[PDB]
Amino acid sequence: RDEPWKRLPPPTVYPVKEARFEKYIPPQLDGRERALAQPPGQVAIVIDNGSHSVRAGWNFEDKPRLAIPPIMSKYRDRKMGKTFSFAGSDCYAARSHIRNAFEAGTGIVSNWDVMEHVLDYVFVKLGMNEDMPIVMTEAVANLPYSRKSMSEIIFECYGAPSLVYGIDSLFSFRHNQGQTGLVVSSSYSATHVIPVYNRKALLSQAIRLNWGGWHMAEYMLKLLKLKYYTGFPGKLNSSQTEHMVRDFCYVSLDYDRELAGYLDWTGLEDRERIVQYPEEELARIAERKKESGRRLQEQAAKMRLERLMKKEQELEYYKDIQRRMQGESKKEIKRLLDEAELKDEAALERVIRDLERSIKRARQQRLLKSNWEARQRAKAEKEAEKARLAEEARLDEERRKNDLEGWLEEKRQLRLAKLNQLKERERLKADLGNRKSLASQIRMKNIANLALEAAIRSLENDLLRYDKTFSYDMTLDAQRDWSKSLLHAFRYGPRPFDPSSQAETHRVHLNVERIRVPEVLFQPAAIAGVDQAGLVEIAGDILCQRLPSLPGIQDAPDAFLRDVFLTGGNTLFQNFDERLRQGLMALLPVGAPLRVRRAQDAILDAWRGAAGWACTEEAKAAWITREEYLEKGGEYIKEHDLGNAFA
Amino acid sequence: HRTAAHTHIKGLGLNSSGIAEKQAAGFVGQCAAREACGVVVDLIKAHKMAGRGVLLAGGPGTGKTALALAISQELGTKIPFCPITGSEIYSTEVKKTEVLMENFRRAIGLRVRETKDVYEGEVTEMTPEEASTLLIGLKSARGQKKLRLDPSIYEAIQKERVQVGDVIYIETNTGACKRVGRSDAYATEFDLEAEEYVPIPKGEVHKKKEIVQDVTLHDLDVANARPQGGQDIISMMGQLMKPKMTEITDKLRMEINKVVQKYINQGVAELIPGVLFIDEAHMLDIECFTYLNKALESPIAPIVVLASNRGIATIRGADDLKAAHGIPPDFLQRLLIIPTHPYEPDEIRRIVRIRAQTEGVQLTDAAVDRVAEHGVRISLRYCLQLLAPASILARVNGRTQVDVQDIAEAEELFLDARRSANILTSTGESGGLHGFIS
Ligand SMILES: Nc1ncnc2c1ncn2[C@@H]1O[C@H](COP(=O)(O)OP(=O)(O)OP(=O)(O)O)[C@@H](O)[C@H]1O
Ligand SMILES: Nc1ncnc2c1ncn2[C@@H]1O[C@H](COP(=O)(O)OP(=O)(O)O)[C@@H](O)[C@H]1O
Repeated sequence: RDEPWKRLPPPTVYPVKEARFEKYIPPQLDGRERALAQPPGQVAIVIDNGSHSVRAGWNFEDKPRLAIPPIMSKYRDRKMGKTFSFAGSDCYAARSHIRNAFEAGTGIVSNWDVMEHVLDYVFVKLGMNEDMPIVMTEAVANLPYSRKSMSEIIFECYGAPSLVYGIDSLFSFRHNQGQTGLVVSSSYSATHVIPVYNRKALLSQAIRLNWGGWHMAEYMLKLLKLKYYTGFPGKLNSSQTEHMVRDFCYVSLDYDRELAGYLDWTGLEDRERIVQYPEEELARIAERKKESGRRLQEQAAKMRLERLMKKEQELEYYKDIQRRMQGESKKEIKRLLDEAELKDEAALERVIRDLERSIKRARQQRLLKSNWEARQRAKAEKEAEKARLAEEARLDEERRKNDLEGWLEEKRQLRLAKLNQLKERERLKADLGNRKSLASQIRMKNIANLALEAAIRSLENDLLRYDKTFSYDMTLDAQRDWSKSLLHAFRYGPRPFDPSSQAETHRVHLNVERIRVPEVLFQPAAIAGVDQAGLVEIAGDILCQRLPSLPGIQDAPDAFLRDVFLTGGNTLFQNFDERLRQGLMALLPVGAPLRVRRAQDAILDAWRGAAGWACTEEAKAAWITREEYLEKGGEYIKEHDLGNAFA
Repeated sequence: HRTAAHTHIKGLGLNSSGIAEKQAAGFVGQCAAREACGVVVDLIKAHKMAGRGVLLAGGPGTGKTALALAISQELGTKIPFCPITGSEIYSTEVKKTEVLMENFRRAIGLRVRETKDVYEGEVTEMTPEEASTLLIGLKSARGQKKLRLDPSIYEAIQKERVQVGDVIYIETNTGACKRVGRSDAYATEFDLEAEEYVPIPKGEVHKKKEIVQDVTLHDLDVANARPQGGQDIISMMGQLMKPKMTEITDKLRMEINKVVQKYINQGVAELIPGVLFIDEAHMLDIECFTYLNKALESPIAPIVVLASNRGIATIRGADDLKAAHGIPPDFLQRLLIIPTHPYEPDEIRRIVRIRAQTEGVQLTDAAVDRVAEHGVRISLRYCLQLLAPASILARVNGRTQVDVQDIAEAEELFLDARRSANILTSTGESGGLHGFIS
């Protein structure tokens, strides 16, 4: 069958989008000239301290100026004799001594020698040649030592009038003009769920899931490392798997039905997403193979003839003994049989019959006549055998001109018998690599007591030609071909195998990873083994079991369900809000006005919310000046309704 | 859609003024009998009837029971119609004047409207409130919903083995509960548990639908006499304790009339009087035409359409009187007798065409004349039973429509009663080894 890959279209392939550099060095000094023109109290520099992308700018604009990773790298060249240290996006990911300011897997800054240089790059590329207020983001329920060290770097290293910490998801809430809802924000490091009641975060009961976009990238890297099992010739970076996740993953609506019928052959060509990576001499070789083949055939023919001659000589010897036994006394017959190492006259007849059957199946002029007569007998035997086979074939054809059913039942029974023989042999073969098997125990007991495929193909060919109910699928060859196994469809796809070409081995196919990797947000304990709860189950635990049991609020289902919106960067998947809406619809009572939506600029509204917040009266009543840092200490918290709890 | 002997009967085929029209709704001809049966149908619908008898004369081969199925499809599914033959009145457990009243009480219909409020869904909790009332949260795929239970429906839930997360099906009104299975979210709790894992229903939790549904008064009689079905567990022995039909006394029926009239006066139920079609009434003997002459005089009795094909015959059970139709003249004066005349030769061809286009068997006009020839010269039931075998002799021989040759073969493969009687008498002459045994 050539059908499943004959009319199959040529593939549409996508290259690798690795997070490289970009050719820009702007020393932007046009922001300070506009910042010094505004009246005082309404100028502040806002820095979103994101784990994937630190953003920074001035509050009176809409887009942030700098958007860099926390990557830095320092060098010393002995061939040049100079110390290098550049940071940010200026690192190319040719040299890499990369260490990040954030700890891998958690949005808590603990690599302060990197964070100092990152802030240094920020204040250089904004333009600082000399004292503005700083609005800066942090993680939910941040550790006190990290806030102390960050405040120490802000005051002591650089010198600032005031800074104030806030939660970036709550800033994106305040920019999205919400009042009371349930902010679910899936960030790069962790996925937070925060209930907000009348512009105030209820941080005593917010729950963070320990999964994020970095975990997406690392788990995608692990599954592409274990899918392509025998060794993939290619550098499997984490960032290129992240860019695979960004544009080739979507949360499926109904997961257990979509998953089980996903790797079927019918339609795998549209589910699969594929990723590249960067006559005379043939006649002489054919003649040499023909000549070596001819010599082997000649040697084989000689050995065959020699064996036939030996069998003829042996047959003549036993026939001579049979003739000498005709008319001799019982004592002389026993002597002749003992000389021929035979037990009885019946054993002699069996040997003669076996030799005759075998031969039938298979001075100088005297020698030539003997060889010629032997060949004529062998030819006569072969001709007789061929005549017998031809007669059997004719009779079989004549019988076929008659009954076919009884003939088909016999052929089916013969097929089953031969299959059983093949299975018995496979069993014996598997047992031969084993011991407990009773097969070695029976052998040891015996030692201790002493101390087909061609035939199947022939039958299948006959059934294919004459039997309409027998299809190619029922053949042994069909039960043994790539189109049958799922592992070829899982690694490679419905197209045939890789012939080890240039642009064929360097390919990664994605089938299940599209819907398995973004599914860990909902079933964490089974897919990736993180022993926590799903997003739906956390949202239901907060909406149905904690908020009705909290005194001081009026309506637990009638208020928090008015606006549940989705903030973070790990949210822009196709069909993500609908899955959460169906889960909450399954959990909540009937009739709740559930309306799940998302923010407008999901990766950039966390900056714009603190941009709009930066120069108001509540922010002016929540700053920490320099003398307050000198007097109150380091871990001093102006209790704002967006920041964490005071201590 | 399978063909019966009365598939092509759809209705009486009348005008608006109650006049039958020829070749209408499946019938061919037979004008006055269809007009009289139309008057009978209007009498049944008029609800001014407490026992009327209608007899249908005419020999075999004419359309007596076709008129009855025309009436049964003219009334519709609403008004009950009970067809019984005469021979069903004999039993070995009850007297034969009690099975007649059982058929009369199967004839009358009692229509009740209900608004069933069904509850599909997964049990969320089983919380006994008072110390009594037990709340149940029924989680669907659209939302859960609290539900307060009576302390008697909970003892029907508890007899069923419903524990934590079994999906259930509570009737709110009738209080009927079924455990459908265990929900598939709790499927792989253990690994070889033995339940029926079904998914959570992806609909409402509170489906409100209304059902119109009928009850015959005989079912009221049986359900008030003996306990039936639900809690009758000693009936699994079988010998003496089975639900044997028992002699329902007149006092029980006289009280069930009081209770049903009470529930009609509240406007709950509606009453519809039915039709009892007793076919081949000669098998009714004189110990039942005595009892019909009383039982039709009740003010509750339904209309009785009797059918009888015999001439002046002997009334069964009393061998010393002959009467017309096998009906005693003590009873025959009650009946409205409708004649049923035979068929002309130009009214058999249309029956052949209608019966042919009912079975889908298409055939030429040279064969319709031959089937009509066998219809005139032999019988009507026999000529209509050659349209189906000849089509089998048509599609086998590489044809689609039936010609004269297939029917000329089927008349030899399938002999009627008359030519078989001629072979039985004349050809089977001597009674010996290879003869018939009279
Ligand atoms: N178009 C897109 N589709 C899907 N995912 C995207 C898209 N664009 C960005 N992302 C994801 O968003 C993530 C970046 O999120 P973001 O930088 O806003 O988090 P963050 O605010 O730094 O987190 P934290 O507040 O913990 O520091 C990346 O992991 C990336 O996979
Ligand atoms: N007017 C009619 N139109 C069509 N078919 C009829 C008509 N009258 C009788 N028949 C046929 O007569 C047959 C029924 O005969 P039936 O009434 O049962 O005789 P009886 O009542 O004596 O047993 C049915 O096959 C039906 O096709």
